[PDB]
Amino acid sequence: SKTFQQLADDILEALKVFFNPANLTPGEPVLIEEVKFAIRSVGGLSISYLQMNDNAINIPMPNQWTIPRFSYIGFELTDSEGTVYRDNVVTVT
Amino acid sequence: LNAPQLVVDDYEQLIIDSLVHTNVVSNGEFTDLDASGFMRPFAGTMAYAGSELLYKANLASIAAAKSFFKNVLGVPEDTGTKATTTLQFGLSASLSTDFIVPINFQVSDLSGTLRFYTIGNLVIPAGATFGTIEAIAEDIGEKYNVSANFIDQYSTPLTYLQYVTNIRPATNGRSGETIDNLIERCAQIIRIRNPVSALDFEQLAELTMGEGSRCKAIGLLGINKIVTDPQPGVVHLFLLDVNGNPADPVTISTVGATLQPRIMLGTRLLISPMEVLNIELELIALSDSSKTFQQLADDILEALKVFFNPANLTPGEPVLIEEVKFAIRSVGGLSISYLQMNDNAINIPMPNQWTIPRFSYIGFELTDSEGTVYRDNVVTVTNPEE
Amino acid sequence: LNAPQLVVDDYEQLIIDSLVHTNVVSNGEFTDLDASGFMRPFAGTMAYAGSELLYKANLASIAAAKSFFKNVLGVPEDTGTKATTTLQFGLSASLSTDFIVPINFQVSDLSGTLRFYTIGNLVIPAGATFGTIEAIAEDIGEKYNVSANFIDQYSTPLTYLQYVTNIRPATNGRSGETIDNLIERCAQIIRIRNPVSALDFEQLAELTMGEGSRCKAIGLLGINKIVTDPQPGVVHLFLLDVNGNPADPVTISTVGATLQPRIMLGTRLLISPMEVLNIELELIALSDSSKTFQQLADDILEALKVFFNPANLTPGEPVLIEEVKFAIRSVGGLSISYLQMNDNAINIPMPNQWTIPRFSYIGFELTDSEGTVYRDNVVTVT
Amino acid sequence: TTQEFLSKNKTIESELLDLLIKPNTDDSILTRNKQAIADRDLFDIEWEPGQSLNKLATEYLGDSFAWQIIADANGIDPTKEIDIGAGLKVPDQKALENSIKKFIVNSPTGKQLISDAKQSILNLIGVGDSNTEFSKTLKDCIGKVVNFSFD
Amino acid sequence: KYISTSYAQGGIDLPIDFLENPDDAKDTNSASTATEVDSVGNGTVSRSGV
Amino acid sequence: SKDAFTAWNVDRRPIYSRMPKEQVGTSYHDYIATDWLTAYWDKIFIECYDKLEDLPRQFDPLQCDEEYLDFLAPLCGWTAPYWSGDYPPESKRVLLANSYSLIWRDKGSLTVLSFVLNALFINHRIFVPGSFILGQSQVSEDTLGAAGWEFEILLPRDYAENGYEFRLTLKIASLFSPLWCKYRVRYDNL
Amino acid sequence: EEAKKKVKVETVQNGNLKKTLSEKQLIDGVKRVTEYLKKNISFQPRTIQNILSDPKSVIKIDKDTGQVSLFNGNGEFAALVGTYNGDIFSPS
Repeated sequence: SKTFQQLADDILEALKVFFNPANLTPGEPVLIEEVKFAIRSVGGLSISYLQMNDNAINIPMPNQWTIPRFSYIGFELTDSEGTVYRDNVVTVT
Repeated sequence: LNAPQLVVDDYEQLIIDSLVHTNVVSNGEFTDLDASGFMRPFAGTMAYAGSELLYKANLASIAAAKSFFKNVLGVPEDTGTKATTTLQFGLSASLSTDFIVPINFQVSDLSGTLRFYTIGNLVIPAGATFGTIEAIAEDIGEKYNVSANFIDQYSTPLTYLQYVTNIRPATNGRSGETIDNLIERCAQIIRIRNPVSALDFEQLAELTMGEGSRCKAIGLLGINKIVTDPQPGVVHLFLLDVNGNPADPVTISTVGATLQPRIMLGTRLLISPMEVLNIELELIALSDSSKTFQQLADDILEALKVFFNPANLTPGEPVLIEEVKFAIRSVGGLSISYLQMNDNAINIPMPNQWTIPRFSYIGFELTDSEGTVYRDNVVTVTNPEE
Repeated sequence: LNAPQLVVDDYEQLIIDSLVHTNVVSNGEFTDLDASGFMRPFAGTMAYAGSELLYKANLASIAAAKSFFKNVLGVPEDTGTKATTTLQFGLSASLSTDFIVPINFQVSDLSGTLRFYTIGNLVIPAGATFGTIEAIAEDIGEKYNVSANFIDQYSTPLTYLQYVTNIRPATNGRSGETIDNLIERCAQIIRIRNPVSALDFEQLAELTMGEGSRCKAIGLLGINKIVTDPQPGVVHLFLLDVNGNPADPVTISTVGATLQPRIMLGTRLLISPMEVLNIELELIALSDSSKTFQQLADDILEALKVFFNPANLTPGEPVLIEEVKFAIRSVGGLSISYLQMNDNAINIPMPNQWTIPRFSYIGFELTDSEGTVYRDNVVTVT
Repeated sequence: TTQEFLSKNKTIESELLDLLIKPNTDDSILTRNKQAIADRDLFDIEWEPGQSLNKLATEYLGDSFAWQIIADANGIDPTKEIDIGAGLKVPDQKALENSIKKFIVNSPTGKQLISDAKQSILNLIGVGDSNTEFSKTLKDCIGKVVNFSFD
Repeated sequence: KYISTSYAQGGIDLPIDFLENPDDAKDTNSASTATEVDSVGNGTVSRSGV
Repeated sequence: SKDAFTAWNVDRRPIYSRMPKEQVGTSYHDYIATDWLTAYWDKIFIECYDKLEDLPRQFDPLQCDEEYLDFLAPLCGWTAPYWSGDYPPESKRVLLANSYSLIWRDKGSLTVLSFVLNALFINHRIFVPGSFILGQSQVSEDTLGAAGWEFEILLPRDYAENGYEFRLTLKIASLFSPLWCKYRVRYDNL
Repeated sequence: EEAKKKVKVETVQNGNLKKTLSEKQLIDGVKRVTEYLKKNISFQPRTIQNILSDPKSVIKIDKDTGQVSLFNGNGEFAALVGTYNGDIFSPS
C-alpha cells in the first residue's frame, strides 16, 4: 500500500517521536512491545522480527537516571512480491 | 477523501502569510508583521472571507468524484444495520384460546439498556406453550450483538405469559461503514461483470446472501477438496451464512440458483459450507491506570470482536500474533506483556484454504502500577460448534 | 455521499459576517458596518472576487467530471454536433488531368440558410466524371438535417463542374445534450458485458445475424459432434440463417469475426450450421359451420406458420402433437378428429440437440355437419 | 454438504439481486443547472464596450451578486472573454419567479409542495433566509456541540 | 418565528438519549439473593426463583 | 465594476483592479497602501484560479500528476489486491487509462491479461498446451490437439525464478485469468 | 440591521458569541485546540491526560458559545479546556 522509501521515512519519524526525551521516562525499561506498536502504528507494514541491542527482549535501565536514546535502525523490508529493501540509518547528531 | 489540496486554507496561516507578503511586496516599507498586532483586524477580516472561500474551492475534485459515484451509479448511503434475534415466548398454562403477542413487543437484557422489538404478531395456538418470532434491535450498533439467553426482561405484562428469551445470539449489529468500505462497495459495482477470478468472492459475501456473510472461491477444487488434484472447469465456493455459521443447505441452494445463469457454460459450480477454527486467547498485560480494569476488559473485548469479524478476515489466511497484539494495543491505556493463542505464542495457520478463524474464549490477567492483579475470563461463542 | 455545494449561498451574508468578525477580532472596537467604513469596500470586493472564484470552481469541478467521462469512461459530452453529408460532384467533361476541388467548398440549399463545406480536398482522377467527398454543416443544430438532393446550390462556379449534390441525407445534427442523456450514456458503458451463458451467446449471435435467425449454444460439444465424448472448454454454436435455412459459411464467418474477441481465455468457440427436420401434417377436422372451409384453411395455415416460427421453437426439443393440436384448435371454428405428423400420431423426438423443426406440408381434410368434404394440400417449403 | 450446480440461463433469484448500475440524476454538482429559464422570459442584449456581468446584474436584476444567474442562463465562464457584439440573455426580475417549478412530493408524513429551479435562482430567492421558516434555522443549530476527534 | 414548529425523530434525527433524562433511571434486574433452600438432602437445594 | 476577463486574465488583480479609480487624487488606486494590502489575496486567488483551470486535466490519467493516480484509482474500479501503491506510476497511468474500455469490459480474455502483464513491464507469452506446436512438430506424423481450460505464462530467462516477475505474474494471473482455468507460470523453452 | 445592532452591544463573554462558528471555523478551532493540548500535555491535570490517552475520547466544540470540552470513551463529560471564538483559542 506504500513505497519502500515512504515506509522507511514514516517508520523513522515514528521512532524519532517515540524516543523523544519528553516521551521517555528515565529509569524505565524500554519495552520491545512498545517499539513494535510504535512501528506498526505507521500502518502500511506487518512486523515479523524486531531486535533491540542484539536481543529480542526488554532492555532494563542500568539505573533510575538512564534515559534511552535512538541511535541506529536497520531496515529489512519485504513485499508480497519478494522485493527486499535494505537500509541502515544512523540517527546521531 | 484522499484528494490533493489545491491551495492553503487556514485562518491563522492566511493571516501570517498575508502580513509577510505585504512586507515582501513593498521593499520593507510595511514592517508590522506581528500576526497579533495592530494589523490583525484588517488581516483577520480578509482571512475570514479567504478561508471561507478557499475551503469550498478545495472541494471541487472530491465533489466531482462524489457526483460520479452518486449519479451514474446510484449507491445507497449506508447508515447501519440493526441486530436481529429469535425470541421464544413461553406461557404459564395451557389455554383454551389462542394467545397473541402483539407486534413491537419490547424485551430487554438484565441491565435494561439493550432493547429489542418483535417484528410481527405472534400467534400461539390454543394448547401450545411456546412460540418463536424474530426481534430487531432498537438501534444500530455492535453493542446489540448479545449472546443467547441474554434478552429475557420484559416490562409490559401479558396474561399467562411466563417467560421470554432469545434462542439465538443477536448478530449483524453494525454502526455503519467507513469511507474505504463504501469505496470498495462502489468499486465492486464497477468491476463485477461476468464473475471470473474470485469475483465469486464478492458476489455472495455481501450480495444475494445478506450482509454479514462470507464466501471463499477456489478454482480447480473437486468434490474431494484436495488441492493436489486440480479439475479444470471447476469452481468451488465455501460459504459462511449471515449468522456467522457454516452455510445452511437452503442458503446453498439459494446461492446456486442465483449464480447459475452467470457462470460460463460447460463449467461446474460446487458450493459447500465453510469451516471455522476456534481461537482462544490469554492476555497478560500491564495497565497504565488510565482506565479501570472493567473498562479495559470491555475495550479489549470489543476491539477483538471487531478484529475477528468475518468481514475483516480472509478465509484460509493465517492469524498473525503480532497483528492481534497490535489490535489489542490499539485500545490504549495498557502495555502487553504476553499473549497466547491456542496454547502457543506462534502464528496460527488455517488447516486448509477454506477455514475462517473465530475467536471464542479470552482470559485477562491485568496488572496495574499499584500491584493489583485483575483476572477474568470471557466466553464469546454459544458452544464450540456455534 | 452527497456532494458539497461549492458556491456560497449568500454573499452579502459573507460580507456582514466578515464585518462582525472584525469586531470579534478587535474585541468591541471596530463597529462600523456601512459602506462609508474603512473595511466594507475591501470586504465587499474580496467577496465579489470570491464569488467569481467559486463560480469558476463549480465550472471546474463539472468540467473535471466531464473530462473523466471523456478520457476514462470513453463517452464524450456532446455540446452540439455539426451535421455531415456526402457530396457528389459531377463533371461536364472527362478531363485528361486531375480535377482538384479545394477544401471548404461552400454549397447550400435553395434558400441559402443552410450552408455546408467540404471537409477535405477532392481529387477527381483523369478519366473520371464524378467524385464523392464528405461535407460538414456551417453550424450545430438539428435544422441542418435535410434529405437527399436538397443541398445543391453553390456560388463559385468552376469550369467543367456540371452539378453538385448530396447523395446522402445530412445526419448527426444535434444542438446539445441534457445531463440526463449524458448520465445514462455513461451508465451504458459500465453495463457492458461479455456473453458467458448459453442464452447470452445465442442472443449475441441473433443480434449479429438479424431478426428471423436462431442460434443454439451447447457446452462441451466437440468438433465431431459426439455427445458421449465431451471436450473441456468448448462452446459449440449452431446457427439457423435469417431466411430459416441452415447458416452458410459466409454467415458462419460473419458471426465468428464478431464473437471471437468476446470469448475469454481457455475457451474454444466452434460454429456449425444448424440441422432442419421437415414436418408433414395430415389433418382431419370437423368444422362447426361457423366459418367457411377456405377461411378455416387460411387460419389454420397461418396459426401453424406462427407455431413453427424459429423464434417459437426451442432447438433440440421434441415436437409435441398435443401442442400442435392445441395451436390448430386455438382458431376456434373447428374440432380436430385426427392429426398425423410424419405418418404417426406420437410426439416426434429430434435426432440431436441441434435440430430445429420446420414444417413443409399440410393436408387439410375438413368436414362440416352436412358432410361436405374440403380437401387441400399446402406445401410451405420454399 | 457440497451441491453440484451446472450452468443455467434465466433465473429469478438472480433477478432479485440483479441490476446495480443506476443512472439516476440526484442532487450533485452536475445537476444544479438542469432547470432552464424559458426563452420567452429573457432579454436578448448585445455586448458593448464597457460592459460587465456586474453591470448587467445591477441594471436588470437590481443586485450585484445576481450575475451568477446571468452566466448560468448563458453557459458563460465569466473569467473568459465575451466578444464585442456577442449576444447575451439576461433574465427579467419579475419573470424569474415563473422559473420556480412547484410540485407535490409524497412522504410518510404527508404531501409537500416543493420548489425546483436552477440552484442560482434558489440561492437568490432565499437570500437573507426570508423564505425559510424559523423552525428550520433552529433545527440546524440544535446540534451545536459537535463531536471532534483528537489525535 | 413564534408559530413555526418542527419535529425531529427519535433515532433518525437525534440520538435517543437526547430525549431521556438520567434522573429516571430505568428499572434493571439481577439474580435474586433470596432463594429458599431445601435442607432435606434430596436433589438440588434452590427451590424458588428461576 | 469591470469584467472578470480583464480582472483575472489581464490585470491578474481580481480584488485590487476592482477598487474604485474614478476620483483621481482621492481614491483607492491613488494610494499605494491599497495595492500593497491586497497583493497577497490577489496572489492566492490567482494561484487557486490556475489550479481550478488545470483541474480538468488532473482527471486524465495520461496527463494528470502522480498525486492524482491514487485518488482516481477508486473511480476506475481499482481497489483491493487489484491495485497497489508499489506499482510504478507509468503502469498506474496505463492501467487507469484503459479500465472502462479494455480491462473491466473484457476481463478474462487473453488480450486483457496480456495487456495487464505488459503494462507492468513483464515480457511474457501465453501458450495453450497442444500436440501440434508450429516450431518443431512434423506434419507427417504429429497430430492436432488442444488443452481446453489450460494455459501457461512463459517468461524469458532474464528474470529470476520465483523472483519479482514470477510472483507478480502469479498475482496478476490469479486476479485476471478465469478461475476455473488451470495456469502455470514457467520459463520460456525458446 | 441586526448585525450592526449586535456589533454595538458588548459581547457577553460568558454565553453566546455574536458570530456563530461556521464549519471551517470549527475545523480551525479543533486544529488550535489539538495544537494547544499537544503542547501542554505535561501540565494537564492527571484527569485530563488520562482521558487524552484514550483513543475513544472526543472533544466537543459548542457551535454557538465556542466552549470546548473533553468527553471520555463512555461519552460522559470529563473536563473543559477553554473557549474558541472566530480567531483565537483561549484556554481556561
